[PDB]
Amino acid sequence: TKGHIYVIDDDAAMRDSLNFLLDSAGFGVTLFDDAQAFLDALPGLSFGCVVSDVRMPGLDGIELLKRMKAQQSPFPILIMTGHGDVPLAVEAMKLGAVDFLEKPFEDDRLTAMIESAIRQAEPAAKSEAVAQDIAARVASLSPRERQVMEGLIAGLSNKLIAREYDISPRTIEVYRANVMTKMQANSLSELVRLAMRAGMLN
Ligand SMILES: [Mg+2]
Repeated sequence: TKGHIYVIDDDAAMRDSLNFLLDSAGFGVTLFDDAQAFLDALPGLSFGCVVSDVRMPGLDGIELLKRMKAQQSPFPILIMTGHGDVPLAVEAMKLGAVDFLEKPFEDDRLTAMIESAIRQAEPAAKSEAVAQDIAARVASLSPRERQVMEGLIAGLSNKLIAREYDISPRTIEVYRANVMTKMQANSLSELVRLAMRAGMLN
């Protein structure tokens, strides 16, 4: 499939149009006629592009952009607006929507817009996937390796790590080697970067 689209709109006419033009274009589709049906589903939705009514009851463009950011979703979001509501869509753009379409619109404008939005959002998809794995790599260290790693990324030398965590200075190099291989880090430098993505530096 060419991408999956989650459509949110209380107008059955719109849901039916979009389901048609998107299927006839090769995308998968899930329709939500109800705001909390979409929210209830969001934490186990796989990656896809959201196409939402800018004035969905309960979940307008601003409201949706805030809940998507709060749930830290990398799903790109397109906003469907009527001409009178474009000021509202603009506020959704300032909160990170990818684009908006004012109604009526041509189908190929929307499909083009969807392809582009999916292409632009896949780096942050892959990024959050990598942050997931990094967290798993951290979780897998032994408590002594977690100690050495905390030290290294805090900037401590071999001896300061050794007297802070009370470890023979002759074995730091060894827990460091184990940390590096389990973190798949090629240098202190990269180990600290991995730590930052993991949120162990704040
Ligand atoms: Mg509506």
